[PDB]
Amino acid sequence: MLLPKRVKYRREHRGKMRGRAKGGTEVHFGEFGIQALEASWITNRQIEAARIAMTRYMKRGGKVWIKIFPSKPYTAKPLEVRMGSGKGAPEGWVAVVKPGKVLFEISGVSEEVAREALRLASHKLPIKTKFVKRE
Amino acid sequence: SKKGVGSTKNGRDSEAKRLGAKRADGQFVTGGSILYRQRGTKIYPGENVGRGGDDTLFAKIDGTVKFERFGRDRKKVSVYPV
Amino acid sequence: AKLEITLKRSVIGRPEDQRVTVRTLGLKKTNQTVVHEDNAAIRGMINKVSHLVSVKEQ
RNA sequence: UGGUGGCGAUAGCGAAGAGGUCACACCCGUUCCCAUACCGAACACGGAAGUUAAGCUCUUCAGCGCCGAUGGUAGUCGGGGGUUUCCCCCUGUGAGAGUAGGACGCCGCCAA
RNA sequence: UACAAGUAGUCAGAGCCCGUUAACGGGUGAUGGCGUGCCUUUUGUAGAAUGAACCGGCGAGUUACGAUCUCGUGCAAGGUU
RNA sequence: AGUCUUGGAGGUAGAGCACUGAUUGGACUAGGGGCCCCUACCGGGUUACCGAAUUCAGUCAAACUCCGAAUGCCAAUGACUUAUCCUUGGGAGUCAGACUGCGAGUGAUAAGAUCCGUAGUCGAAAGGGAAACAGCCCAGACCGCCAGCUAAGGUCCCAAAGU
RNA sequence: UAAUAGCUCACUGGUCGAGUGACUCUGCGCCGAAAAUGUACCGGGGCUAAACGUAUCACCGAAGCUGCGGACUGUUCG
RNA sequence: GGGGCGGUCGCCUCCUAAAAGGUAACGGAGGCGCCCAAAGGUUCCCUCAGAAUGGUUGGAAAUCAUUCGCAGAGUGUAAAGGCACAAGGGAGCUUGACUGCGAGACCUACAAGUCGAGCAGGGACGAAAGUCGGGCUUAGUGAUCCGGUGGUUCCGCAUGGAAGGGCCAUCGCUCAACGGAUAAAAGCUACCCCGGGGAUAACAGGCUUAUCUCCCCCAAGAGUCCACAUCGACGGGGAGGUUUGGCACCUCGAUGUCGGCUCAUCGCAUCCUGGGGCUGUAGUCGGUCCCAAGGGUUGGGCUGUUCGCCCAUUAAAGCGGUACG
Repeated sequence: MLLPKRVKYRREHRGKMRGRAKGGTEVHFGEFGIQALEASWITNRQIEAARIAMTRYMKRGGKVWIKIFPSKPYTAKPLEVRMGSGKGAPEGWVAVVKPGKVLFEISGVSEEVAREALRLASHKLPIKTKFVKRE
Repeated sequence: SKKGVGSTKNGRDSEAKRLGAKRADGQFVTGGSILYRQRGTKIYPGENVGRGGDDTLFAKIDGTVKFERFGRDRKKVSVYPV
Repeated sequence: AKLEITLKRSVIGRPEDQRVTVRTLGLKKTNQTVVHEDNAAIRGMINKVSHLVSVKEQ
């Protein structure tokens, strides 16, 4: 449910996605991580659900890293209205995720349990994922 | 059925002005011609080229125009008599 | 020295840039064979078009 | 050694170290020119007691700042495909944050 | 011409019949290929958008007075009633 | 006019944090919760329980840019090609455009949706292909021929060509 | 039933005695896959190559181009 | 993105804007209808915001002193460009916030808009050089007609005068629907009429599938222990085109709209009947899932109603498509 506590504008272009991710392409803080191999949007509900699916299962084992923030809002016109006549109100926050970006990373936890737990969380995201580990 | 929406209050703008250089590096020019219709001192005037009241650059002596770097970052126009 | 020219694919449907560039070499119609001297300019046009027109040496 | 110009800070900022008879600069005191929206530090004024402390000028350095192609890539002109919000192949073209390293100054003209 | 569906044609085409403003002729054509009338209005019409039942007649950018331009004339620093 | 060479402005794609914002972790501590007492907490001792400010590392932006192309655009020089350009005058119609690539808006990166820029076709273009098809591909019809070579597409039969 | 039962999986010993067990990348393929007058998502027939990928050579294929003849409009002059 | 209602109508800044310029939308953000006799011109001289430390009245900040400090601060105001060699700050003098103009050039359909060296007459500043034809650059503003006022070496109908009109200067418009119809203007029509449109709406068709109906994927949990007998959070994926819809593509030289009656016919995502798996299936009875479209799938009360609730039954009282047949 990551709200950006403030933003310069509450509406801006949807934008486009092209090429690999700009940065954070490999694990940097954890032992192991999870990577996305296509481009898509990712929203508060997705990161929150994946985070809980991670931590609640992992319990006292260690800590989990999140490298994502839905700084981008996205709008939607009110239900049952003719299109046009002003951009709709904003009602959700989303994070752009180009392929190659590593989403979550785990620390201080055994390999196999992290593997299967990341596999568990991956089903929460809408995106084909690949397991990845630090060099 | 239908539902109502309004109050965009954004469909306005100024009838935009033209801003650019209308003499090419190496072009022959005549006295009083316009070189660069900037808005603000984007590029300072060199020799033989003036600076108008509205930050515009105009050639004082007919000749050839030339652009060249001023210092580290700034630019400057000049007119070299032929 | 002298390299002869043949327009292979029809100019129809190509952009105006390709159209006028092919025009200035004097390619009235498809498969019209044109003989031109060689220089940087001619090689410029040929390498830029490169798929409407075939070039071979005499 | 002073003066005064051009050059993208490759000239800067720092850290140390040397100089002054002459040159420069601090210094000495407002008597009259001039001044401190209060004042001789500052403005000007007229000297020359002592000091290289600072300025200034020279020696050294990669700590910061600065400059910087090579081959990579990302992007992309033009063609050609694909399961086509997006990907891939070919002729070129060529990112910048990265290192190879350059650099802690170069050219003048008048007075020694 | 009674085992074949056809904007009805055209181009191939056997067979049968006839013989011309004589010419690489006329009529009919089994069978094969191709093929969604005309007009208006439309980005777009075979269109399930509009108009015509068919035949014949009639039925729409002229004339006057000025202006302007091209062209052709007779005169020309004059022309003209 | 095209192309070759030279020179220009231009801040997009890209990249990046140097600015403006957003923003994740480590270190750290100012300041706050933290109860005890002395008590007006004077201060100590007070949990990582929060936690500003800095520094190490890290991720984003149409209205952020120390950078910055490819193309496009504006000219000079000459070189080859090409021959279409400008001035005046007479006569128009056009002001309902569509689709397909590519870069964007609105839309839910839905629509054979709407609105832009760019290129093409149709509009106003028949022919061959995609079964039938305007906009997809190839390709331009002055006429005749019981000629030949090809483009996309295709070669087992329908149905020309390789079981 | 709760150990108390042929009994079994941890574990090593013997039987013949040769290939056997994990993961990574990748081509192609399978399920996921329910609509309405009739097969109905190769055009049909049908195809296990008459599909796909790679490579080579033939041929077909337009009102394109060339071939022969003719009409006309232009620029150099018939 | 049919009308009505709502909102808007001129000008200025930026993004959208695809590295020249230009470029739309009832696209995304703001501002203007002024202000300044100095906040102008000129000469001369400097330099910021914030922070740390000492200092009382006095703190978080009043006013002081040191140090750091490329610009964070300012620039009349709204954004951008640009500005510390000042365009920022201060003092003295002054009114060029001038007249006649203007080579050329930008911008442009037109109307207009913009810059402009340079010349002459007189100045202001400064010794001079030399600067000054309003704000640091871009908004702060409107046609013509008519009328008012000042100057006129202009004309003034027999002549001299006048009245009146010219030329120059200049005032009167939220003419803000801001290229401005007139000095002078609101509504209903379901008594309504005519010319046109599928250029444009209601029904149906078509495109999409947000919404809707189904189908699932992951598994936390519930289920006495056992995720998966049964149900399934938080999240993701799809199919169908029956509802609400978005678009306006055919039909406005006419395609008849709800419900019922008559007649049916099709899909299977099955209500019964047939055949099976599992079950937290003892048996009669059940729940879930698989195959299955052959047949069947009821009479009344209420309401125009389909839809619903109710009564009485049956093995069951299926859901949908067919121009909501």
